[PDB]
Amino acid sequence: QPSTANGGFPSVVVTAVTATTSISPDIESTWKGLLAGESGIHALEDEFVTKWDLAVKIGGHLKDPVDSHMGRLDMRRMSYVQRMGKLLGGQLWESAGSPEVDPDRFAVVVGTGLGGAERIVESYDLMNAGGPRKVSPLAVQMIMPNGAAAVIGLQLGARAGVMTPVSACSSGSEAIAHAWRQIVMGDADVAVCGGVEGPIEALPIAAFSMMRAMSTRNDEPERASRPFDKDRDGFVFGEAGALMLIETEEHAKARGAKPLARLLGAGITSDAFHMVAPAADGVRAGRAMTRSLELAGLSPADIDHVNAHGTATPIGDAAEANAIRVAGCDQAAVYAPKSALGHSIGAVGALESVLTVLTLRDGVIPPTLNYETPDPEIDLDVVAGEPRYGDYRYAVNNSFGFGGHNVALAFGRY
Amino acid sequence: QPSTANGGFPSVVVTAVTATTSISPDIESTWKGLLAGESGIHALEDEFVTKWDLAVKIGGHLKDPVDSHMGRLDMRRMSYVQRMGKLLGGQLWESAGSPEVDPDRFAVVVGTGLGGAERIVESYDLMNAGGPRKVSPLAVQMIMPNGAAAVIGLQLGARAGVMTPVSACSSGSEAIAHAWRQIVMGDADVAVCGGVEGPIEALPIAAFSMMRAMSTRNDEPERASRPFDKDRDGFVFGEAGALMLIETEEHAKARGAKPLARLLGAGITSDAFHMVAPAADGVRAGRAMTRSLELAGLSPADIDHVNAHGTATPIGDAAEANAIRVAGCDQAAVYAPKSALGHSIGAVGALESVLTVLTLRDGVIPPTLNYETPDPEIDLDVVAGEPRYGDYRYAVNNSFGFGGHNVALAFGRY
Ligand SMILES: [Cl-]
Ligand SMILES: [Cl-]
Ligand code: NA
Ligand code: NA
Repeated sequence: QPSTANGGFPSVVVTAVTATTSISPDIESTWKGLLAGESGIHALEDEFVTKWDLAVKIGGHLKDPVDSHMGRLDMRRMSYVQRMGKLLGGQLWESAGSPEVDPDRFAVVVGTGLGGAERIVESYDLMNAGGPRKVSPLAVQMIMPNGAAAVIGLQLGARAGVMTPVSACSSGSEAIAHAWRQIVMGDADVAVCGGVEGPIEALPIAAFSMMRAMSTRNDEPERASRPFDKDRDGFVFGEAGALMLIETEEHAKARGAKPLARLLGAGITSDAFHMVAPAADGVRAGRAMTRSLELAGLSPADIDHVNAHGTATPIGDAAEANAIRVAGCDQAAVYAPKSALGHSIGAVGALESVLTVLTLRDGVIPPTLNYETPDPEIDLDVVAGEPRYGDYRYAVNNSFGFGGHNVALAFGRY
Repeated sequence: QPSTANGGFPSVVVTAVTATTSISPDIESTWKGLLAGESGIHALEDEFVTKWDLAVKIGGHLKDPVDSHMGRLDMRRMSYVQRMGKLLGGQLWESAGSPEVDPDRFAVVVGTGLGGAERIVESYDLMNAGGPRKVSPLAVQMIMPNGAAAVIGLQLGARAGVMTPVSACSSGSEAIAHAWRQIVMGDADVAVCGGVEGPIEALPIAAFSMMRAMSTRNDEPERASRPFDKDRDGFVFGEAGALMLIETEEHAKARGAKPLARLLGAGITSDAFHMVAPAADGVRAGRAMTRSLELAGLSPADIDHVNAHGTATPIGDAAEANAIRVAGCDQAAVYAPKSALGHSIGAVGALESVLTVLTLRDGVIPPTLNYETPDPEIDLDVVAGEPRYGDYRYAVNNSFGFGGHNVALAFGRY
């Protein structure tokens, strides 16, 4: 049985990371802000909040809007997530030293949750005004959900596959999983992978608010997202996009790249329980964690840290606590970054994978914000109050998305 | 180096197939119709054709509309592709003998190209009339593009992963590729996989017509789709959805299932050349074919049959001819089923994978319709005139989708 530990899979390392968040456009500044206890969540100033008198009046827009970096041409021929992908793809490649890699061994896997939905809705209009020949001959390349991965693959020259997984909140983690598979099966030696997602808008707020999935603690926006806290009342949206560069350790060594961490294994399972709610028993979600350990060659006792999915919904956090127990990982130090960064559906698993890498690199876990009253049904070791410095050797990042899509990624310190 | 031939990968067999097409809701009736030279392509009677005076006035609607099988409840809580997935998923399971499988070893991978786009556009309206609290609390489960795979996984009880790849015309083939990977890596023993796509509508016709990608031979609808013919003038839309059941040969034998064919290997590459046009040299597309042979343990000389992507665009067919040469497969007997069934983006690679299986099972390739004048730049052995009966031992199904996403699937006779 091949595993990373027994050499049956090639060693795969993370060599570069990039992200834009509600705290900062600079991932190292986001990290410093997280360690300092900062929140990206604020009162929403968007006109659509007062227009609709939305029950949710809080969220985290990007600190640095993507389109402040976009000229008129890009604004007209790319969807938002394509522009985000172009921005992050170029930043990542620069952070990696702009390496010259073999295109035929270079893959791109970028997930999204909702996708380029704004250009589809926009293409109807204009046609209803000027007919079919009005429709921008660029419409096809802006409307389909693989558009962001396609842009990045074309931008960076990836000819070993350009893939887009769609699994709601787990899309960005699942993308990293498939990139890892593409390398360990021998199809690629290097891959850009992660997730992108559109900005906070009225329709997603209304759709998820109508499920009672979202916090309405509008008076104290920074205190609203309370993963695993007894007083939690749902998730908060916080915008993000994130990409990482992974490659075989041999490929990194050959080009002088310094690894930030090891990507050791990935598990993908499904609840087949409900179209939006997670299974209360946490069993299939825990088994995604177990599968990542099997492929890494690790035991539950090796796992020092879990970067929780931790959305702060009542049922979601309870399910994940059961999952962590099922996987034998309930002695791990737990961080719930959505406490500070909010939920970004298709991007957030990639963002949290980057955070897991930084936790292993720096030996420190930021505090879970607003964790003030342990929930009795949640008996987890949640890092809180101030950063916990620790000898974290191995970690699992969880992403358990709406629909029961479970992705767990196993990382190790380099 | 593991291969299927050397036992490094477990043997994987196709045990059941289902499809709905412009010829028939019954895959075996579609097959008989193809062999008889039937076309699913007709004059479009939709009001939107005359409303917009579209340049394209032809296409193939499903012979049996999905919603003729859908009650009021399903019509209101599922997107079209979710309803198609539910219909095909139930038909497939019945054709397989309704087996009781281990949920924890059962995966679902279903691709789509455009997805549940109609429910997103629909959710804006109603909110603009009655506000956020009007928005159907079922909106979330109807709007995201993983919705069809989620429905099928919940319907059939798949707990070893529920995945949705998005790669335009290659999505349905890529789904089968990822399902094969999920089994040969040990994550599942059985998987339902394929692709689904919405019906012919005005906006897709206008978007692809504006690229000059579509035939306008409106006077003779059945003669319009002419893959590899000198007089071809673009593709024709033909609706479809298709799923197959794959499982380890040991799993099939244990439950008494009779395999229809073997799924031996899958290659996924990318052109990184252009956002919609394929690379003229066919090199990366050919390498997807080569990769499928490497993983199967086959040589180009083993390939008796290629089920071409064959859209009938001028540049697409020329690129694919180069790809088949690059892969060393230009002595294979070539079929282009879009000649009779048209193009169904996210579903069509799955449909053509089913057809490849039937070709191997029955030792016969249907005629490529409208192939009357070989193109000098296309020197391929295209089956035409009447079905060619032959000793087909191994075959490759190609899907080379817009954006340069190349998927090749290697199948063998059982
Ligand atoms: Cl602590
Ligand atoms: Cl012939
Ligand atoms: Na996480
Ligand atoms: Na084909």
